[PDB]
Amino acid sequence: RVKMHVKKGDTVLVASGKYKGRVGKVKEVLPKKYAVIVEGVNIVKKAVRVSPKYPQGGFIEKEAPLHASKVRPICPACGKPTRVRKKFLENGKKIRVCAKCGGALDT
RNA sequence: AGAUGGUAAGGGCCCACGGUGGAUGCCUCGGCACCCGAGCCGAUGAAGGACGUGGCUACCUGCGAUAAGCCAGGGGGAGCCGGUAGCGGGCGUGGAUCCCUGGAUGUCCGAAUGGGGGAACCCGGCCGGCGGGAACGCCGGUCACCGCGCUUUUUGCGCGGGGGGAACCUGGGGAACUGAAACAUCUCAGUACCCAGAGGAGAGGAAAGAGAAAUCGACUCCCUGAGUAGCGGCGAGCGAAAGGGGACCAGCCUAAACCGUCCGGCUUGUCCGGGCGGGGUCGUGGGGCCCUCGGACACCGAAUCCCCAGCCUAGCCGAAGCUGUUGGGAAGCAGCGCCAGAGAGGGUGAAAGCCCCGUAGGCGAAAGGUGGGGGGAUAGGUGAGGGUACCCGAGUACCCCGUGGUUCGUGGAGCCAUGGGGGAAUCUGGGCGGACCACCGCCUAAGGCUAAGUACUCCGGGUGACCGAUAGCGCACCAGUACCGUGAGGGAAAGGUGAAAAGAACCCCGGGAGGGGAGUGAAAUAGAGCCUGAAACCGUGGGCUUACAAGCAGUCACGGCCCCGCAAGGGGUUGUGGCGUGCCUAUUGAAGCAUGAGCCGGCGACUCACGGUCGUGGGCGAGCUUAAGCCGUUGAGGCGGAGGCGUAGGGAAACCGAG
RNA sequence: GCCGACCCGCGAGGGCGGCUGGAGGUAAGGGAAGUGCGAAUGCCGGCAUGAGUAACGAUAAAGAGGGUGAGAAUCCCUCUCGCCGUAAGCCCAAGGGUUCCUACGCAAUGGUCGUCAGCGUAGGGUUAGGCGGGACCUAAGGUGAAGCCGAAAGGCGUAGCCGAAGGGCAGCCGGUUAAUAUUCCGGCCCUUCCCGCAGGUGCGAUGGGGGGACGCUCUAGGCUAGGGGGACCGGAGCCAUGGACGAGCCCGGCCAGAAGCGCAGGGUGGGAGGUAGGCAAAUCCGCCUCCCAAAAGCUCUGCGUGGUGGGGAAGCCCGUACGGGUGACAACCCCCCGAAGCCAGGGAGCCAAGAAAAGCCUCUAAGCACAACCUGCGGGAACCCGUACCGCAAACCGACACAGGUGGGCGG
Repeated sequence: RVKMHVKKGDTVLVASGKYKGRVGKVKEVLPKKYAVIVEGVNIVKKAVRVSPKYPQGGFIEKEAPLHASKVRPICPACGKPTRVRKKFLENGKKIRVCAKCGGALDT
């Protein structure tokens, strides 16, 4: 209950510490623990030579987690938080003046 | 022959490097206190457990043959199938999780309720259904006893009944320690606990009162009155009400008189009893009955009837920022800027009003729940007089006896309450004004109901000159768990990798265990019950010293050895010698062959409330100050003279009065 | 937190700097207190000391070989000795809960060990018409409509009901898995309830009686459980070292079983009449009179036997395991010994005077009389809880593989 952040599954840059100012994609909200997984923390893992799936060379990964509350919106600009207008019918959380919500697909 | 430094099995002393071990500091899904809101759960089967329940599943948690969930209503917008990772396979913008509501399933146990019983298992009567289904078996209904009201007694129909409860509340039972420095009488106390029951309150409740004034006007609550007045082996000590100021304000239903009516009987009779109805309610007393004035269109009108706003059971929008920069990390630092009905705070690799949640501000109910805030209705209430002589609460007042409560322990003992015995009256009847009598007042007994103001915290929300893992709830955590006892009962330990799992692939010795590199990142001296790592504590290396040596173990001086220091100084050490009866408690007095302590860490003891009392810091000054409460605030104060202290004392008292 | 030989304070402290560490800290001026520990045979915690010493559970005992494996005194295969043998062997309930069995495993748990194991891990295993128990009965006892009483809470408590290893009540032999087997398999024996066929009866009660049915001691005859000897039965072997093929040594030489057959014993006298007991309902028993008999019948049991299913050893072979074979066409006979057990309610004696209720036998009420009931044969149905594993001990009561204790049966 009340798990609402403001990080949509879309595309959004990073105003962080490590990968400050970094371009990241759909981010994949995971989950309620308040974390992201965009295209930032690309680390290698220390798994074993798991004879089938991790063949004879176990020492690899892909995209590693990272916290949510560090990434920020995008439109005809960059960041600038999203603001919601009730559109009478549906929703419209365009960007700080410079428009476009995010849900898209005839939104 | 003579002379004199020197070896260390091992010991001590120092520094350094470690190990056990946990202290500390700091953090905090816990707890704490109070304020405020809230306040009933059950036979429609509860509080509370048991067996289960998931595809792989011990616990938890949630739930129940429909078992981590079922259908509809609202919400809401991107994730979802729980903590607990994985296998595995689904969920959705033909809008899933989840929060709010209504109901569905709700096996077995607990008032347990067909019967039995050692709670959770074993039998059964009737009504019906499933198997070929009568023999065996399953399933839905129903089946205990209490009260009370109708039924033709009959069989029945019916509303209700039990168990629970954090604390408070009423009533029935009701100690002891302890105090009186003894101990009965008195205390503690009518307290603890036992029992009964009622409820958000309880209880209480309209005067047979108060109390002395032709004075007031249910009940509970606070303060004041007041440690006053009395009670008392006049000791312990216990300790009233009235008045005042405030909080809250509310008043009522019946019986008897008379009238009717249906029932019962009976010595039919202008009737003894009864069901129901009309009737009537009092303090200049009212009411009955007949007559007298005219009694009315109105006048009031809820505690009950209903409707709605407000209130909750989820949520929703929501003001303002960047570029460089040291650092693994910025919110830090610099430059320029913005918001504010919002500079509360939390987190975000650190310290942010403008990154994320959120604050101020504004909004929200299809279904449930709540509602005098206010509108409507409804039950019911409204008069002046005369006669009459009817009623006005009975085994009661009243008397006595044995007594409980009251300030009253037997007092001169009232009053209230009443266990035994006697034993009334109906407004010239009657209780009380503290023996009792006169009087004069006061109040109308022996039928019942009444909100609010007060109390209490299982519960939720807010706050803090409240604790930070020995403190705190016993429990921060898988705690009413382990384990201890048959038993009632007792009651532990136990937090913290990092910002993030990135929680260590590969080689190497090794059965493994555990290590040596790699590799991880800021940090691996953060390496997995791992932050920070005191001491006792046992090791390791090294610097000084000790194998002719008598000791509360050190102190002063002198000596050498080693390490520092530019000098002069200094540290570490101990060869010699001068000296030298451990610490505490208690004692006239002890090192004590008097007591207490193995060693280190953490806990651990003169407080507080009211009154009193000497001063002392101020303000006022023959004046000083308010308690309860009310208003305001969101750490904002302010009204509020009721009272207490003071202006005069003397005497037991009347009273006198600077005497 | 660690360190210090600097500075300041009379001191308690404070500053200082170095190292360590990683996000909190709070002056001057005031204020608030659970505030300053060395002791309390003080509370919790941790680590020494004795001391590498006491002890390492019965003095019944241990020796080798081979394997296993990183490792064997301590696990496993063999040989060797020794200690029990009214036990320390074998059951039974009680109790405890997975210890059992199989595969893998040793960090802890066994007073060392550890390749073992009651320890760890997953997997397996616990069958019932008949054994025990419940839809049967009661005991002493508890509860408990009614009755009574008590301030209450509660006490006694008739009927009723629960309540036992006591009653009664239907299953015995051998096989078989890794483990349960009176459960499953097979040879057989019988019980339960429904439907029908056939015969027969007045049926039929929770109500009446009969019965069950009972004490201690001595003890009867017969039978067996168990036990011994045999020239004889069957067989795989064996002559040693001085003798010997002797009736030589060694092995075993059965179990269950309906009808029927034989042996013993227990229960009981048949018939008639009347009855104002059984809290009348009676033909039933009690009872008063008669006839007959005392054998014997009737009857329940116990034994032996029986058609038949089943068993079967020493030795040796392989097999580590468990055992698979061997094991034979197997032998399965005779003389003796003799139960405390069986025939049960047997005989005798004694004084202490020796349960109750249902099954069952039985009489009728109410009522039914198509029914119901009894028998017989057939054909259908017969459930719910138990069993693994330890049980004179290491799994049970004693905090522990304690030398303690724990009722009964076999016990050569």
